[PDB]
Amino acid sequence: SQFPYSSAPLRSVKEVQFGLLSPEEIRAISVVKIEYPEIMDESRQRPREGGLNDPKLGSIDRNFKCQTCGEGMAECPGHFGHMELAKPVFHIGFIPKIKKVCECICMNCGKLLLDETNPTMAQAIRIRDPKKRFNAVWQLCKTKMVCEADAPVSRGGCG
Amino acid sequence: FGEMERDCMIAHGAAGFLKERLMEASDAFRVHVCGICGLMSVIANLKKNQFECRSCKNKTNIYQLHIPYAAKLLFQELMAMNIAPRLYTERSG
Amino acid sequence: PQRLLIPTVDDPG
Amino acid sequence: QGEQYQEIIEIFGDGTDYQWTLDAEEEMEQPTSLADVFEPSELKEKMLTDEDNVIRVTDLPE
Amino acid sequence: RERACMLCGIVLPGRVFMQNGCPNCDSVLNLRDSDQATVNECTSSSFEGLVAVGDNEHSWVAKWLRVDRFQPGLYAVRVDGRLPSDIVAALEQYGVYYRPRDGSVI
Amino acid sequence: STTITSGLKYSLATGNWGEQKKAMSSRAGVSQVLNRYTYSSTLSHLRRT
Amino acid sequence: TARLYQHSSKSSAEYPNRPQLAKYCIGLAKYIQSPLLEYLALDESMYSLHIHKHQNLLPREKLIDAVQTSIVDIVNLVGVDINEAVRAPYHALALPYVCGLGP
Amino acid sequence: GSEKVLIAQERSAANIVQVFKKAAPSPISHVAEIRSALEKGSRLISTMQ
Amino acid sequence: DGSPQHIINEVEQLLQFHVATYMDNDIAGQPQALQKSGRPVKAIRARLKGKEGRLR
Amino acid sequence: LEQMQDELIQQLKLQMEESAIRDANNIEQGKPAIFKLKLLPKVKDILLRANLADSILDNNLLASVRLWLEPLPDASLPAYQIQKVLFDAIKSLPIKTSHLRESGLGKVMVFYQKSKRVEPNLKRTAEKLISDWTRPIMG
Amino acid sequence: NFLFLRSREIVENQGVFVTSSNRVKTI
Amino acid sequence: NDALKGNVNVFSNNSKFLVGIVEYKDLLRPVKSSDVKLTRGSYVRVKNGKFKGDLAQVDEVLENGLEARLKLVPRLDYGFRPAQRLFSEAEARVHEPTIRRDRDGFVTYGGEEYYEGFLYKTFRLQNLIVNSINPTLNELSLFQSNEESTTIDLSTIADSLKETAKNLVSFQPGDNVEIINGELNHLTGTVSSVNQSTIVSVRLHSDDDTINSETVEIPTSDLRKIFNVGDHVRVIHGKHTDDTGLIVEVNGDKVEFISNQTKRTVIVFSNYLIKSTDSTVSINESGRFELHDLVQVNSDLVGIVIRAQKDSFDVLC
Ligand SMILES: [Zn+2]
Ligand SMILES: [Zn+2]
Ligand SMILES: [Zn+2]
Ligand SMILES: [Zn+2]
Repeated sequence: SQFPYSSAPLRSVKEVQFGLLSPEEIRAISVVKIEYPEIMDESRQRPREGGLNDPKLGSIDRNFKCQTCGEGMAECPGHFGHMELAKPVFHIGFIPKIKKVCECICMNCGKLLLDETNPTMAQAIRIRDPKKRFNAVWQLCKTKMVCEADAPVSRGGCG
Repeated sequence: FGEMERDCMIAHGAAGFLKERLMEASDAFRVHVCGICGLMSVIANLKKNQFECRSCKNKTNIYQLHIPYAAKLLFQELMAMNIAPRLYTERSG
Repeated sequence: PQRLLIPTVDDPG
Repeated sequence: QGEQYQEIIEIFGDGTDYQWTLDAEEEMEQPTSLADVFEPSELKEKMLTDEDNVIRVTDLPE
Repeated sequence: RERACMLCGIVLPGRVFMQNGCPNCDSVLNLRDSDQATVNECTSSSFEGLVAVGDNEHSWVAKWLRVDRFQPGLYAVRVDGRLPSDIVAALEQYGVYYRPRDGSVI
Repeated sequence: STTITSGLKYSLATGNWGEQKKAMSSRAGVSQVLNRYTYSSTLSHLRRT
Repeated sequence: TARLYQHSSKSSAEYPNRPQLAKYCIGLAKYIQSPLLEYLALDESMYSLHIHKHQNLLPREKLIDAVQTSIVDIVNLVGVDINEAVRAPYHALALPYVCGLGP
Repeated sequence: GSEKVLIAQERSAANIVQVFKKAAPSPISHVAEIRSALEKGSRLISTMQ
Repeated sequence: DGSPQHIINEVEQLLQFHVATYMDNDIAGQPQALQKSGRPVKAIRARLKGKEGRLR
Repeated sequence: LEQMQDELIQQLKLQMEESAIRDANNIEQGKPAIFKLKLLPKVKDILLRANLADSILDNNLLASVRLWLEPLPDASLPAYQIQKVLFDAIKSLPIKTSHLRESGLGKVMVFYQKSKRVEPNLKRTAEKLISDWTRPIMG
Repeated sequence: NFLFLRSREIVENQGVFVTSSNRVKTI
Repeated sequence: NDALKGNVNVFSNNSKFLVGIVEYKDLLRPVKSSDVKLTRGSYVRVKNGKFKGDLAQVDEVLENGLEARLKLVPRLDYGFRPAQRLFSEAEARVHEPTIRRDRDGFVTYGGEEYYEGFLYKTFRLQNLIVNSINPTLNELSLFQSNEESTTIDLSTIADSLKETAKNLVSFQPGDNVEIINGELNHLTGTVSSVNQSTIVSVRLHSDDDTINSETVEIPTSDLRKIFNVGDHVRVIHGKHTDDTGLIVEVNGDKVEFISNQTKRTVIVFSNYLIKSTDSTVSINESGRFELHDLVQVNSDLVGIVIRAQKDSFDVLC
């Protein structure tokens, strides 16, 4: 009873679903776009809008209130912004995984180098666990060094 | 209250004491979560009594949770690294 | 002219 | 050299095959009514509408 | 203080242009025999892209900038300002065509 | 003169026995605050290795 | 009229380097110098004043019409110096209420 | 205004040959290393194995 | 404005390096991003690992 | 082998010409060009196939590529997908001076370079392609 | 003498209803 | 190596690279060509100085190109800057009788030359904004009032309108859009995904089912938003910014909608509308009144703020 009243029902967490954030989701959950490197407006308080300390991102000051939710410092959780990159870059934690996926598929026509016709591939398909499934598929398709224009009847391969 | 003390309280079987130590005697925080995306992106104005997840575009399926402030910080840092930890209040199967 | 002055292989590096 | 210049002309064209298309594109790229310059709710506040001219020209007390 | 001659593209100090004139354009501009207004109209102190050329004959850069028939020295890729209409007409009288180096003409 | 003065003063004050910018990956604790709780402790600190 | 004048953006633009209480004093002095023009300077805010005890029972258009006809009567009683109104925009507030003229 | 004491640092002597035995998971079985220091200034220069 | 491919490659590698060291400054086989004082930058990854990390 | 590929590429050429004629007629009849977009996936899959490049150059498919790239008389540019796919295919194939002479794609390339409604990235790629094609002529 | 009260069930004016202090009893 | 020998500015490592032959033309290509030169009569903004941000007309361009004489609105107090206002000769004489005169309509006050109420003062090239200029009706009227014809000139103003209309258009997934140019002209579709800010994948809607299952990436320069009657839309920019409501009448470019806050019909251009199904307007940092403030309405009236709005309040007596 140390929190101000809220009409939202109180529940507990039963499941945590992990995943990656899509660019559409990042743009949608954002409240402002960050494009100005200068932190301060004119070195005379009142930080610049569109900067890294925009007042819509949240309030960390006693006497100021968040301009997004209107709550005080104690209650505001903070809000996210986004920053459009001029060119796409690698996520440092996924570079080996990107490499393995690049090995697994074909760089021209975005298709796996092998199909379910191979019984070993079917067995690799059967395992439910995504990590082990990826491991098996990668262990198979790593050897295959040529996209197949026709079936080893065209499988869509570019050759 | 380190990890070994936590293990001793687990060995005693006192779950309520452990929860009270780690929440009421420490960083207890209240957040709102969307019932659809499961993200902490709800914009709540409690005195105006209006809740909204702008992304999912919903105003009715919103819940409140009591979590440690360090857990909130961890989820926000994970979000900063493009990971999406989604908190749901029901099981699926 | 201007178009003819585009570099070739034998031009200095 | 003249022969390779003629070959370049043959391969790449003098532009006359699509100079008229370029002229049409430039004509359509190029184009006043106050109803489209500012909002009607701003025109009304500034007394710039036709009705304000009608009120101002009519010989009666406003 | 340095200025870039609009016609030939060479860069020399403004006092050098006033006292001695442009070593290349003196056959058609008479910059040394010209007052400060004509010097300003043909040499501009606002420029960009300093170029030093050692061998005009074989440098592709000199041919690309049309300075392979001139004295080696400091040259500018782009020069702010254009020649006046009367000076352009005077050059056309001599039979020499003036190609602007302002970049706006290509 | 500020180079030698500041370098010697920094190294003796902080105990990092190297250049200030090279503080990372440098020997530390070469210089310590003298112990003055009792006379014997001062003697022991002055004869330590 | 002073309490509404001190918050008006026109007063703030007129005296950017002055506090609110200075604007209150200026409003009081202007009210002493010319009550009519100070009432006119309120524009839409003069319908929110305490005019009558039961003024809330009237429709808004009726109250506006009554106030405007009273202003027209009083302004035409006083008269407007046309050259001053042409030069000083403060004195031009009474020109739309001249008989035969309008906003 | 703070009293600082320098602590003596213990190091291995220079200009002496030391022979050591490398461990089993290594092609090398023995090593003979010497660290050389000029007499003037007593500063390490080079290491030869 | 103007695109010499070498300069594009240099500046885009600088951007990639900044984005990578914003999340992980313990990348093996390359120098760390440093502060003006010479101390290495505290990345998001280093906030979550160790005894003093977020979890432990 | 190669003859079957030549026959299939010629059939694709006839289908592309028929689709272009149908789309032009529909545009003249007040209907959007849809046939080119429908035929685009098959053309893209064929063009991405590397071993068919020799057969494409033998059958002069670049003429129909130019025809698709040719703006219609109503001064309306083709869909961005068609332009992007054809530009990517042009990059992916080794176009020589003889093939350019056979097809006459240089005129449309110069038009795309000079035009302003075209995307600047496509403008830069067209400039690069024109420079690369002028490279063997002077050396 | 007027008390401005905030209430949960009166949704008509977001809980704000005006009553005199003489009409109420404290709990 | 011989050329770099004997130089100290060269770094220790031999950081030399082979420039590609195609890059040779690019290394010497000119810059700043967009603008052959500054055109007289154009309206520009001032970067700094006492008239920082005030729009100024380029009456004269100096041949040197480093400065230019401009037509400005004076900022004086006549004896922290005063608000811009047309130069009043009478007030200037009253507060300072040392005015000098040189011609008819050309007035010199305090060393500054004012022509018919407008300042004419030279300003440097490094003090001006010649692009992304945002004009205001007030300043436009104030500049064209002296020509005895209201805003007679509308070419540069129309260009500014075109630029603002093009830049203010931002798209979101699920938006109904219409195509202006290209072979797909006069077609309706829904935005599926947005990539960067110039390529938008749109799924078209048509009577044929096979066409409705295709996604087409279309440039944003040839898309116009489709606003249907009875949709919640939130204003992006303008005098009615952050106003929401339901669309009532769609008169092509101009859209009319009943507001939610003021609950009255508002006419705003379609370029200033975004389909936002909920308002969620925050009234913080506005007015002088927090929610539930006990406000004195007048001499003998008081109340409590019940709901708060951008330019109005609801008070319970
Ligand atoms: Zn907030
Ligand atoms: Zn493939
Ligand atoms: Zn949600
Ligand atoms: Zn010269």
